Amino acid sequence: DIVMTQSPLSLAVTPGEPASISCRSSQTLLHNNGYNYFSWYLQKPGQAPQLLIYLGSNRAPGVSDRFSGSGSGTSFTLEISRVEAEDVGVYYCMQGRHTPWTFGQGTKVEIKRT
Amino acid sequence: DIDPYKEFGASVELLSFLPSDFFPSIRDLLDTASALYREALESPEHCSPHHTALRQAILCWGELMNLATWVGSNLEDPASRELVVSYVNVNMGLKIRQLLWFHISCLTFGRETVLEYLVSFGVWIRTPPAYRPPNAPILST
Amino acid sequence: IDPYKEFGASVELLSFLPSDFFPSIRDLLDTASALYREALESPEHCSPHHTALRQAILCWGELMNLATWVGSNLEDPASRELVVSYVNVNMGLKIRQLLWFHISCLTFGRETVLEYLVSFGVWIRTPPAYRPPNAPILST
Amino acid sequence: QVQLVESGGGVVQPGRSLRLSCAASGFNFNKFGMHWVRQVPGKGLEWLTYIWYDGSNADYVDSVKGRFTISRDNSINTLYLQMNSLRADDTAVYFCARGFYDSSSLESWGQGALVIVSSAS
Repeated sequence: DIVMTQSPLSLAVTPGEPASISCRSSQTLLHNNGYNYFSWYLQKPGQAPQLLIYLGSNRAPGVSDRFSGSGSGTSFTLEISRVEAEDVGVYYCMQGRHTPWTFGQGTKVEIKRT
Repeated sequence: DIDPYKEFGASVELLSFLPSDFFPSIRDLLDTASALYREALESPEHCSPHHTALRQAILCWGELMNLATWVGSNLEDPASRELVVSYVNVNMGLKIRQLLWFHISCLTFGRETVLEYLVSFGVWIRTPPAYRPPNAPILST
Repeated sequence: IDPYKEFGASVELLSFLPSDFFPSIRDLLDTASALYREALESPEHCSPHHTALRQAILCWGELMNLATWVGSNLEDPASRELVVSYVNVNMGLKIRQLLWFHISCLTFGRETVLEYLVSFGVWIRTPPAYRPPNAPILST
Repeated sequence: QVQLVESGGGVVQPGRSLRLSCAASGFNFNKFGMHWVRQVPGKGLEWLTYIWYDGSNADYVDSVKGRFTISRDNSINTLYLQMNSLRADDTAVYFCARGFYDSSSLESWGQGALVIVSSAS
């Protein structure tokens, strides 16, 4: 039912510089508990997906501080202060306000060629 | 460091000896309080401490019901609700049932006989079932 | 069905008092305990506000027991934080109000409490431009 | 840390039906829910269905609505996903996961297994 959206589709980062990615959702995610149900996932070729941010603005256990995010309502952004060589992958955002669950379109990162 | 029944001459253990089956349902107690003592329940009077205990129990349990409704509404995980409502309703409400029955009975028949009924019930239960007389003593009138 | 009716007060009369200007829980707990433990411990049965305070403390004890039990079990970590925050913040307003009322009458006398309670309504209503600087205290 | 291992994946002849195996251990199965995730090559993740601890309720997406079913056997703590009326668009690797951050996002993800349908061998 919910239409998901992501942007930009691609973003190549010189490593050591900050970067931001934006994911947008149609319907509001502010429940009556003051919380927002939004997710940040990390996926690696040949590996299972891993968690990035939980509950909208809380870091998942064991995740390095290099990744941070914030936002509320229908707008959110994923920010990485310093890009490391192991950060290459395709990122996803998900919705869990109302069933059925819907996923985004994806965002893959790489190194800007010379 | 609080003995709620000490102000009437009874102790917690007296009622603790009473099994759970004996106390009536919560709805029964609330209906009795509404029907049989509403007129003077709201009105102002002196002494009558039992009135004050009943009045504060009704507010406490109303607040608990509000909590149950609020947790039912929100609380997105689907399982927890069963455990939460179980603990709030069956386990915590036992004390409310405990106090409501004590005070309601005290109002209808007074301390004169309820204490004796309690001591007699304790004496009956303490002995083993083998030599226990046929049936449990009734409060009667 | 009325929390205070028999003290010559009404739930609407306490509305004028803003929720924020109440005292913290532990202060009322200590003020009741230290001063009036002896009053709690007596065979005499009178001033039913004594029993009322005995019911309030019992209710707080039960709520704290529930809080610790939830702290113990309840596997999702968050739900736990939500419930703890709710019980700590939202759940205590009525008890706090009750403690304030009963202590106030328990400390000085009723007429002094009723005077303070109707007067304090003046402070909030007046405009800041010409409002007097200080607000009214219970005093004694 | 909980470890989940799947089984039963492989090639299946067209027109038939297949059942996949996803078992879990090291945590209280009766106290948490389960979810199914799918990935055909070339696209991203897609949610399919989920079941609650009791199992009385269930939900489905419109793509496979009425043709897939999920059930659990709490005696052995094993998940089950039944596939019928398979199509060429269903060729994908399947993952079963568990979510416990207040019932919103999946936390531990299994290794997954791929399912392939075709006539050649």
